[PDB]
This record gives sequence, structure tokens and C-alpha cells, in this order.
Amino acid sequence: GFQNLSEFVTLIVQAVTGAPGGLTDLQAFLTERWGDLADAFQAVANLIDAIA
Amino acid sequence: MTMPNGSGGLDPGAWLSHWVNQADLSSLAGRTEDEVRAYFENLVQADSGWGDASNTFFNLILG
Repeated sequence: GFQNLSEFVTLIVQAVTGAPGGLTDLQAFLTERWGDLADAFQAVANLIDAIA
Repeated sequence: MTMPNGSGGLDPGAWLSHWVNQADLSSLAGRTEDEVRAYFENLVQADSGWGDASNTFFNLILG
């Protein structure tokens, strides 16, 4: 149903992340959320260390 | 069948105007398969509709 690969890329970006954009925008959002996820996991590790 | 004017009686836009001999008869022996093939391959490569279709396919449709 896609007119072209550009529109299809935009649809993929919109499906994976709320913000529409290009492949670079997809990568940037995924990198930012990966950093946040790593920070949260390190926070869990810090909770374990603190309760220790 | 005579042209009272000079070389201006010929039509430069004719289909075979490039192959009309005036005094360069040494070029007749150069009309072999390879040279004609290269000339026409160059023309087909320079064809405009196919080039526009290529642009549309590879840039628009394929991103």
C-alpha cells in the first residue's frame, strides 16, 4: 500500500517511535531511549549496592 | 535533384543527416559494427524519457 520507499520509511519510523522522521531520527530516538534504559539499569544496580 | 544553393540545401535535422558524405569518404570504411554500435549506444544512453524514468524509479519510488 506504500507509494514509495520514502513514505514506507516514514511509516516504519512512526510505527516504532511516536515522532515522525527519517532513519536518522529513528536512530536518534532509539539511542536516547537506550541511554535512558542503561541509566535505569544502573540505577537498579545502585539500589542493590545501596541496600548492601 | 540539384540544390542551387550550397551545403545549405541539406536538412541538418534529418534522420540520416549525420551519414551524408560531402568530402570525407575515408569515413565510409569506418562504418563497421563496433563504431556504429558505439554511436547508437551513446544515443540510447542519452535518451531522455528512459533517463527520466530512471530518476523516478531510483529516487522517488526507491528513495
